[PDB]
This record gives sequence, C-alpha cells and structure tokens, in this order.
Amino acid sequence: NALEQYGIDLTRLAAEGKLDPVIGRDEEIRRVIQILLRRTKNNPVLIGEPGVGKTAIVEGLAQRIVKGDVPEGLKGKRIVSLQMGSLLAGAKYRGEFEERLKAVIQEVVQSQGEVILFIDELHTVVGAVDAGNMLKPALARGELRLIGATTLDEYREIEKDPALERRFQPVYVDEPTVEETISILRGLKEKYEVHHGVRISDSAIIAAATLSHRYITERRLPDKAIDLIDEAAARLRMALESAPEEIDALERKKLQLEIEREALSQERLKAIEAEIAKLTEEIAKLRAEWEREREILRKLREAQHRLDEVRREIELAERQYDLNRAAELRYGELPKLEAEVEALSEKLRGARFVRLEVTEEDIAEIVSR
Ligand SMILES: Nc1ncnc2c1ncn2[C@@H]1O[C@H](COP(=O)(O)OP(=O)(O)O)[C@@H](O)[C@H]1O
Ligand SMILES: [Cl-]
Repeated sequence: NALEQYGIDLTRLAAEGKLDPVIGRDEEIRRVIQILLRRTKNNPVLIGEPGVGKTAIVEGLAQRIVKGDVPEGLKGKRIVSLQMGSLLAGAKYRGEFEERLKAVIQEVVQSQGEVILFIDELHTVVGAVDAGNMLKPALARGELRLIGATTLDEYREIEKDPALERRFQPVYVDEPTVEETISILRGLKEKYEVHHGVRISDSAIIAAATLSHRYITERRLPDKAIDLIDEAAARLRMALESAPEEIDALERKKLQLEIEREALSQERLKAIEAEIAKLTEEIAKLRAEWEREREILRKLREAQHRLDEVRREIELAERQYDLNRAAELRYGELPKLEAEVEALSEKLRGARFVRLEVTEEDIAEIVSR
C-alpha cells in the first residue's frame, strides 16, 4: 500500500486522538474547507513562513473531519500527508522515486475523491526534484485533490506555471500575535508538562511569547515560543535528575577538607576530621530527604500521565456520542485525578530540593543565549 508506505494518515491519527490540540485558526480552517468543496481550483495551498502553523491548520481540519464537523462533501474524507523522506529512502536508481510517487497518485485517484493528499514543502515536489508532470493530469481532470504548504517566495515560482495557478488556491497564513501565541501555549501546556514531568507557570508562557517575539526575530511565532518552553521544561527535568546544588556544595566542601588532610598541627587535623564527619552526616540526611521528595515527584508524574489519558478517553467518548462513558469519566475519575495532581504539586511547592515549575526566569536565561 503506497499511501501507508509513503504517507501518514492524519485522519487516522485524529480518530485515535493522537494529534495535539489546535487553538484558533478557525478562519483559516473554514477557508480550506470552503476551497476543497469547489468544483475548480479546489486545491488550497497554505503559504506562510516556517513555524507559523500551516501543518497545524491541516491537523485541525483532520480533527474536524473525524468529529464530523464538516459539510457533507467532506464527511468520511481522509487526509494523507506525503512523506518525502520515505519516498527517497533507498531509491538508488533513476525511476524508483518516480515509480513510488505514481503508485501514491494512482491510489489517491482510485479512492475517487475520498483521499486528499497533503503535501508539505510543496516546492520540493513541484518545481526544479521535479514531479509536476505526474500530478498535473490528475489535477486537470479533478480526480485528485491536494492541500499544499509552502513559503511565499517559493510559491512565486510555482505560480509562474500557468497550469498550476488555475488549480491551486493561495491561502496566506500570517504569524499569530503574542496574545494568540499565549493562547496557543496555554492550550499546549499540559502536553509539555506531561512529557517532561514538570509544571509550567503561566508567567513562563507569557515570557516565552513576549521575549521570543521581541528578541528572536529570525524565527516565527508560535514555533519559537513553544521551543523556549520545551527547552526550559527539558532542562528543568534534567536538573531534577541530577544532584541538587545544596547537597553538591557540602560534597565539594568535604573534598577540600579531604585534600587538606593529605597535607597535614594536630589541633588542625582533629578539627577537620570532625568537620568531614559532620558533612558526611549532613549529606546522609539531605539525601534521604531528597529521595522522599523524588518519590512525591514520581507519584505526581504518574498522576499526570493518568490525567492525560482520561482527557483523551473523554474526548473520544464525546466524539462517539457515548454519553454514559463521557459522564462516567467527567464526574468520577477526572476530578479525582485533577485533585491528586493539584495536591501533589502543592506538596512540592514547599520542597527543599525539587523545584517543580518552569519560571519566567528560566525563559529569560535561554533567551539571553
Ligand atoms: N493554532 C495552533 N494550535 C496549536 N499548535 C500550533 C498552532 N499553530 C502552530 N502550532 C504549533 O507550532 C509549531 C509550528 O507549527 P507548524 O504547523 O509545524 O508550522 P509550519 O507547518 O508552518 O512550519 C508546531 O509544534 C505546531 O504544533
Ligand atoms: Cl469555525
């Protein structure tokens, strides 16, 4: 099956609730639906800078299809994202790539309008690695629909081809504002907390949006803001795995006294031998206290993962209109897991060694580099 070998089925991933939430972009999703439902030039091409959210728009659409929140003409449709890496992989001889892509196109044509092909980085497929000829007839006859994604400066070149400009409909995707980015981050926050096993403050989110907008001009919202949060969460996770600085400070202080004892005056020996024992004893106490905190962190993390699955189960039940199951979870397991997550988080707020929450300070530090 060429479609599965060389594509990822975004509607299947949406049905299994495996795509991240898509926040806003309602206007852009409606526009794509509207174009797909025309008889001619019904192949929308998302045009916008890298990281702006073109792929997320297509994923939002797959979600709407699977829920059935689409007009009649799009009910039951699949969106398959073409995988250029899979097509090129092990294609050593001329004719292999071309044969693979024709198998994919043939399967799309065979589906009789039920499969819509999403082609990210469209310019890499049509233009000077050249496969425009293989798609053109199917487009012309209306037997194949596609969604494209590309940048403006590269669409300028695709547009020069007169056959394609009548088939494709440009959709210009602007970068979200700081406000919209904050909303996007708030919507994605739980995924990052669950993955990294940490918590992320709202002010860290505000800072990631604001500081990336202001200082990281060579990249786009919301990607750069998400990246700042992701990196800050990964670093806090890594810091939580390592020995805390306070236990580390005693440990290095002990080593100095151990090196100093190699030099040695009797009163100076007995005072430091007694000091090494005190530090050994202190390290022992704080290490046990740290293990305790670490096990509360483990429980919090288990509770986070369970909460995340329960939300997916709720979302899935709602889409299926299994109203009993949705209510069973919403009024039972959900508030139970939510209270456990909050209570364990609060316990860690008064922790000696575990700092659980990513702060605006963490964000500012990455932005400086
Ligand atoms: N409206 C949105 N809701 C949720 N996440 C978004 C949204 N727009 C962009 N993102 C996220 O920001 C990052 C960049 O988006 P992406 O679709 O990959 O950009 P592009 O395809 O334009 O390069 C991705 O992690 C994506 O999931
Ligand atoms: Cl809408």
